Amino acid sequence: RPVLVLSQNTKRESGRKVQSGNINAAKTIADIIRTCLGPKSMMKMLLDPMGGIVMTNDGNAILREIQVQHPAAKSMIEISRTQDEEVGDGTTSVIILAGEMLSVAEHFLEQQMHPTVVISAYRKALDDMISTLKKISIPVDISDSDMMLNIINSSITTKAISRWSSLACNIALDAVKMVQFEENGRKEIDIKKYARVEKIPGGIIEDSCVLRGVMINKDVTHPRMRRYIKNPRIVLLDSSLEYKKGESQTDIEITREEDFTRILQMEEEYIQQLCEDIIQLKPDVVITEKGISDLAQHYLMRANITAIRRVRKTDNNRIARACGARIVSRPEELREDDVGTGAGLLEIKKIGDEYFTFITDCKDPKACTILLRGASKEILSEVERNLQDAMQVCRNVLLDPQLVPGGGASEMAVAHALTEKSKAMTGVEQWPYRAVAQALEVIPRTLIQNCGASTIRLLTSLRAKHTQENCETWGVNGETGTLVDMKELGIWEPLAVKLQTYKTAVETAVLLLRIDDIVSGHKKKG
Amino acid sequence: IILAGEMLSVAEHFLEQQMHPTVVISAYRKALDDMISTLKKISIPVDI
Amino acid sequence: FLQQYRKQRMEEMRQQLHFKQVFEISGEGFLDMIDKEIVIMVHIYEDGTEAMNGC
Amino acid sequence: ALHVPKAPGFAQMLKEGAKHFSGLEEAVYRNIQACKELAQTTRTAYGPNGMNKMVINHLEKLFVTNDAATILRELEVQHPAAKMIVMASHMQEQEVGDGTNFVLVFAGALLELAEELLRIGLSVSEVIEGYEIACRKAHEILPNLVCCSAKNLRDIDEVSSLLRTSIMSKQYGNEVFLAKLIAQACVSIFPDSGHFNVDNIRVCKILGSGISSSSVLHGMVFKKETEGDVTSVKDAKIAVYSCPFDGMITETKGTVLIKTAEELMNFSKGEENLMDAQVKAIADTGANVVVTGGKVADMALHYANKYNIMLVRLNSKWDLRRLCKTVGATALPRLTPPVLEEMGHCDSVYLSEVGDTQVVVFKHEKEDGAISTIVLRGSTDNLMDDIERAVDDGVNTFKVLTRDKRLVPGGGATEIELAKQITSYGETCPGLEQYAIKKFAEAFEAIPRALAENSGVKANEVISKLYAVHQEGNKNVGLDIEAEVPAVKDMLEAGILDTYLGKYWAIKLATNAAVTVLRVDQIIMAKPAGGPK
Amino acid sequence: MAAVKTLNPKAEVARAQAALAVNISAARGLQDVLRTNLGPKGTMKMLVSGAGDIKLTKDGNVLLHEMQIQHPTASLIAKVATAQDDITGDGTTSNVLIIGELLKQADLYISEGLHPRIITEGFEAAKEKALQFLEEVKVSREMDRETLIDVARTSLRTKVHAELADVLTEAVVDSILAIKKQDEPIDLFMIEIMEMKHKSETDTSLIRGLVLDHGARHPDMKKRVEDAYILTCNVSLEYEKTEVNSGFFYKSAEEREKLVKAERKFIEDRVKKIIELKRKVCGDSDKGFVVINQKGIDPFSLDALSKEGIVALRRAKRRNMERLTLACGGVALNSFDDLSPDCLGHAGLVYEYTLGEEKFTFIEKCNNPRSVTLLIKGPNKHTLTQIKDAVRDGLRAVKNAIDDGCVVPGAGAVEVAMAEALIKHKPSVKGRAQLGVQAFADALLIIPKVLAQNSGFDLQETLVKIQAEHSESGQLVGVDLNTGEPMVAAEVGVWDNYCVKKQLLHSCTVIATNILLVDEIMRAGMS
Ligand SMILES: Nc1ncnc2c1ncn2[C@@H]1O[C@H](COP(=O)(O)OP(=O)(O)O)[C@@H](O)[C@H]1O
Ligand SMILES: Nc1ncnc2c1ncn2[C@@H]1O[C@H](COP(=O)(O)OP(=O)(O)O)[C@@H](O)[C@H]1O
Ligand SMILES: Nc1ncnc2c1ncn2[C@@H]1O[C@H](COP(=O)(O)OP(=O)(O)O)[C@@H](O)[C@H]1O
Ligand SMILES: [Mg+2]
Ligand SMILES: [Mg+2]
Ligand SMILES: [Mg+2]
Repeated sequence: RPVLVLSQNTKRESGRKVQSGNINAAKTIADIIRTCLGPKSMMKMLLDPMGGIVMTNDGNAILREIQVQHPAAKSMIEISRTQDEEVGDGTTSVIILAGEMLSVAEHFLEQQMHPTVVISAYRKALDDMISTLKKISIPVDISDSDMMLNIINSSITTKAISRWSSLACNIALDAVKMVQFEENGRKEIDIKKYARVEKIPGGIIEDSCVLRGVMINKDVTHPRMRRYIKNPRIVLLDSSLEYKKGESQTDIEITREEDFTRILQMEEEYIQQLCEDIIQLKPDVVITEKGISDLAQHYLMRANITAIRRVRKTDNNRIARACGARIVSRPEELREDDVGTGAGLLEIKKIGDEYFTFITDCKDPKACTILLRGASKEILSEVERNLQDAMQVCRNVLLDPQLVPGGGASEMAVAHALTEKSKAMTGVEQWPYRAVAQALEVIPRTLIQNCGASTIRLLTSLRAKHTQENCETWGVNGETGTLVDMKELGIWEPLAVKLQTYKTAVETAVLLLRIDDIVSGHKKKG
Repeated sequence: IILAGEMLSVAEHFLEQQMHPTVVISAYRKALDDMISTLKKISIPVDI
Repeated sequence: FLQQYRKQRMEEMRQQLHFKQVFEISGEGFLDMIDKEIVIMVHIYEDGTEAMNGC
Repeated sequence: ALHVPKAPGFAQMLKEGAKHFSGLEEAVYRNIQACKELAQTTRTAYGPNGMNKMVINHLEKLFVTNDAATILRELEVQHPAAKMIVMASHMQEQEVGDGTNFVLVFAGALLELAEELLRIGLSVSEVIEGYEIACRKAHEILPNLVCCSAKNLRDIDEVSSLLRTSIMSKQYGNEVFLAKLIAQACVSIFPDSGHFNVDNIRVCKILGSGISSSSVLHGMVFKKETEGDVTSVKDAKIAVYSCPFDGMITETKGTVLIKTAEELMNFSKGEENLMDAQVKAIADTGANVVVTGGKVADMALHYANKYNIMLVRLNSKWDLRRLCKTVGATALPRLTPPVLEEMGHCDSVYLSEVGDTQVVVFKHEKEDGAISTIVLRGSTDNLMDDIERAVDDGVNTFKVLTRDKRLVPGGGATEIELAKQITSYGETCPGLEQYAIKKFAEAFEAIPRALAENSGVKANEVISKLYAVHQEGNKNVGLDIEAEVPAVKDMLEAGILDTYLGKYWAIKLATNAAVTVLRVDQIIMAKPAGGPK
Repeated sequence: MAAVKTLNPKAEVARAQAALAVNISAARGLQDVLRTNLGPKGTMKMLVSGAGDIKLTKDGNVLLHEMQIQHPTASLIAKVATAQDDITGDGTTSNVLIIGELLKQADLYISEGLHPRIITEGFEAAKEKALQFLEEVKVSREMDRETLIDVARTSLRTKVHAELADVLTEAVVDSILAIKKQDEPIDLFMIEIMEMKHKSETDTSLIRGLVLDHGARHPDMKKRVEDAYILTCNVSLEYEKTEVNSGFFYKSAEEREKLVKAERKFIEDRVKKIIELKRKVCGDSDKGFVVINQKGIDPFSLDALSKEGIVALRRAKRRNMERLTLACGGVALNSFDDLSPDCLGHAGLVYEYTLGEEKFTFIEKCNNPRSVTLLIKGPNKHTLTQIKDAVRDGLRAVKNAIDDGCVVPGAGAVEVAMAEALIKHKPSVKGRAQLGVQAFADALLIIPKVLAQNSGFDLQETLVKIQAEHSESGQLVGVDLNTGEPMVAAEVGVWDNYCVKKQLLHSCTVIATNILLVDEIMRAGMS
């Protein structure tokens, strides 16, 4: 092992090879999901290494299950994840755009242009892209339920749930509206925590609905408890209702005969005292995140109280939001306002071969459960993903009331605006600017390719149409492959989604263009 | 081939019933001679 | 019915909520992975192995 | 053009080690062949002239016997159809206690004839329907074939005569003596109440003096010694304690807290005095034998020796319960002296040696009691095990006789009559089921054929003579074992009788097993993998 | 090769027609395996596990689970069939057959250059029309005993032997009618299914009470009680350890004896409460007292109870608490703080049955039990499993027939009529989706084809005879498995569950549409 300045496993490559490899890896990542964009997309079957099957056409779902070695592909996958987490839509679009910009950048890199010039041109182009998108946007009236439903339909028409589009749109809109919250002058939506999606295989998807409350896979602890209460008063708890040890070591020393029975009797009396403290509020349902003793169950049933134990913390928080209750740890400190009044029906009913607890008649609930009933587990998972996309789109348009034409209209309009802007640059960086501007045409091109129409003729017609004055809303009909105005077709997208997609694609191109050397093989050196 | 298989199949029945193979063989030979006789009996001539 | 591990299913669909890979060890790699630097599980196989690898 | 690829579809989706057999010749014929092979392996051990088989299991344990159920249990049968037939045989053994070889032979013959029927052109459904109809006809006919009834079960001679036939297949050389032993043991058991318990008969095996020295004891024998110095009692007053013969301790945690010197000095003396008082209170009730299920304290043993009390320790709770049943005592949970109704009584308890084994005997003088023990002697452990299996067969036969007293002639008569009657019935039945009915009738010939083959004579002559004799109308005529030439004799006069319930259940189970095997069309076997247990 | 293989060299990819061919081949293989299952004339299959356990069954779900398959499309179809079994409990084999025939008919047109999207659109339109026709064709009736018996027979004959099916039909119908409460959902948890392995398979019957797989552990307790009071309790009667690490301290043997005698006072108090209640309710010896406890009972308490002529059972099942409460009519108790005679159940006969090592307790002759038990009996283990599966299918069928006031004629008549209606409706569909509608109709036509094939008759000739008879008469005529001639299913009594048909249509159409639209199968999670 003579000399070996660096380690023997340290491999270094640099030059044009690194740039070409990074751009080719990004292009391959784009090509993986190129066919999954548009209303006429085809689904893909992904085999989970743990043995499961993921059957979907979402870009993020497909890319997340793919393991790659080239770090540029890792960057692209992280880009997909970022786009999914930020806005929740446009995941395939950002990947395709990043690939196209990286290709048109490779075009200039083959010549004697330094990457910094390309990066500066890309940044100027991105600023103009943002400006044009803001200019060509239109406002939306959030009070109009029909137009909100239309927006959600335009969002979900490219997914498998598009068949039951009206049902999906109604479910998503209702869930987003009721989970919306306002407290202490702070507005929030929080679809991640509340608006839980519970999927039960079987039944028909036409029976799916969003409940005015929370549904959990729990049963009563004792059969004698009621499984149907009209207007329950629900009390939520964290601490167990059973005799537990203390924190400190508490060894006892029994000498007299009656101390053992006295200790057991005091255990029973402590359980009874806790149960009496609970009963003092006169509730009907008691929910606990931890166990409930059998003696506690007896003392609660003596007061005609239904008790459910071992409930997850997230489910308990969701129930508290739905029925307007507060979780209390110490029963002796329970007070009147902590009792949850507002639930209009509680019912433990059997679905299939399992017991499910329904609290499904709350008045003004701040949490909900979407009950999905479908053919199988994978189909229900895909439906859940589509409905998550719908809820994300609804939240985005609620936070940002701006709206942008879809179906390729926005990309072509922005490209044309940037082209006439670059017409008066008179510099060396005008060429990358124009190239990255025209790279936006990959979205209408992909739509036409997936539809099956003639790519060249349709793109030429669209480009000619966009040269006119009032033609910023002209795109491609992804189902028929014909030019059509989107103020008639009705396809629209939130401005936030387009802005995030454009920004993420341009910054991915910049980040991958900044790199010209790769070294690997060294250990972590923690 | 089919005939030999069937004959051995039906001979196994008697072999499993404490019958020595020589008796089976003698019966087979008598049967073969009578088959030859019967086949020659039911034959018909042909004008070549 | 407690013996059948009712919590198995809930752990199943709460485990999937994260994907990286296990390190593939080089004769001296085994020596110097444990010689330096906690509980460590090491898998021995030659290419049921895939199932436990996914586990 | 050098390889045949797997056909698209299920043939390619099969696992690496799995197997799939489908169709008639690939599954049904193979299953029939396997069942016929199993029946062939077990055939030679049928009847009084059956031959014992040395079977060595995977644990290098040697079994020599002619009991079909034991042989099947000790074999590592792997074929699923043969496994099913073995399950049927074991079920017959559990339900009745005898006829396992009959079940196996009948199932094998039925499956062979079913294969023949399928080959000549019949369908599986038609064969199954014909077999079911013929089984119903046989079960209808069987009550008419009953020759005599037990008519008494408290008599030693009648019970011995009835049980001789059951234990004539096993230990054919000397069955009268074993019949007398089992008859005495069973008559001691089975009180005025009609319920008979099989577990009340105990078997003790002691090497050395040959089976001719075996005897029946009205009581129990335990192969161990006594803890105390007293080794014999003549008016025993057994007091059984389930708790250890020691001062009971706390259940949570016991700590002797000493705070002064006087307590330290007096603790041991007080403990010894207290346990002395306990033992003296136990002895003052007239008790002189103490049986415990737990350990024996050294000081407790000392104080029991001081008061002349016999100590017997029984580790297994089953032995304690059986001793309580056979003496009349109640297993006390504490060291309290026994009340008058809880005090067991035995005629004589003593320590004795048989061969080179030290045993403790709980002996009664009355010819009654709840539990009786048979002491088995022999020159080999395997021989005593086989004799014990024969004793179990005899006891099960006695239990069956208590359940149902009807008897049918043995020695080949019953199934020959059944075959003749079913053949006559089938000839009057039009349709394709007549072939299956006739084959079901012919399958009964496998029993007299097996008996004749094991006896060393020509089976065909015996079967022809049996058909002739039954054609005159002598339905109680079977083959004569003690003859160098094929001959028949009356079975009612010879006392060669087998229980009606045994034949009924054996026929039912064999027919069920054969039909269930026939119903199978496809086999999807998984990879064997491991799983030694 | 493909783009994915460049990034992950050791990845398996099937693109374009390759993925469709793979999926269709898997579906065709599954359908070919499960063709022989359909109908009462289907053939039993033997399944052997790795350990060597033998299972005989005709159920589609059981066969799918026991098949040795590692295919993705097979996994998807197995999940669909599993959901079918979970919700409705029937139609798994029909599910697989319809999925396979849908895929085959779709491929018949796809191989001619047609895009699968048009086929899926035709599938959706035909599914809507078929659902409308199914709503139009269902027979709404009052679910009396005869109709329920017919439905149970129709299921069990396809599941087991005809005579065993006839016995199990009466068993299941009587059980369901026993537990049924007016205008309330049927709780299938209240029908205990117990397996005993000593009698014949036709000896299985229904007990208007409960059977427990354990008996009294004290040998001196009574083996049979004629008139019994039932005490269903959830109170531990064994020794309990103090939660706070108590420990005992003493200075002499007498103190140790006193502590030992005083350490069992807590449990003895509850035992005395039970004994006092027993003395109060039945001061004489005619009546009896039976105690069923979900928790254990130590030998001291067992002996104390047996001294008073009380039979006690420990470590009972949790569901048995509710089962005893609904059957015997008592009140389950979690504590003996205040126990009164009104909390005691009743039972007209309690006795213990011994089967080898196993002990069984029978609680029969109840007044009006809302919970009953089915005692599965047989000579083998595979027989018990087969009878249990058949009983589950029959219970599901009867419950579905009760829930849905309507019932659908069987023998494939409904599907022949649905195919004819789809053919008639086909011209009303614009575009090339008419090919999808035709494929859908041909796919639903599989069930009469498979029934005729299993019965041995010619497939196409029987199908055209059925179709001609249906067109001429307009009735709901299905395949007669004995002669092959058309037969009116309603007149004979071959009934099918309406919910089963609806779920079949929905699930099969959804899964076929999803599979047809898949154009790539990937496995790139390694490295
Ligand atoms: N009916 C339609 N006609 C034409 N284009 C459409 C239609 N519906 C959606 N699109 C376009 O398809 C794109 C959505 O593709 P999609 O598959 O949702 O990718 P992603 O999931 O990454 O958003 C949007 O840009 C939209 O303009
Ligand atoms: N002395 C005898 N003479 C003729 N046959 C006998 C005699 N003793 C027993 N058998 C026959 O032997 C058969 C019993 O065979 P056995 O070996 O006991 O098989 P299994 O144990 O399965 O019943 C009975 O059917 C009976 O007819
Ligand atoms: N006696 C009968 N005559 C004709 N057809 C029948 C009869 N019994 C059942 N069927 C038909 O057989 C089908 C039941 O097949 P089955 O094996 O139960 O499949 P699955 O288990 O998937 O429901 C039903 O659609 C019914 O129409
Ligand atoms: Mg999208
Ligand atoms: Mg015998
Ligand atoms: Mg069915």
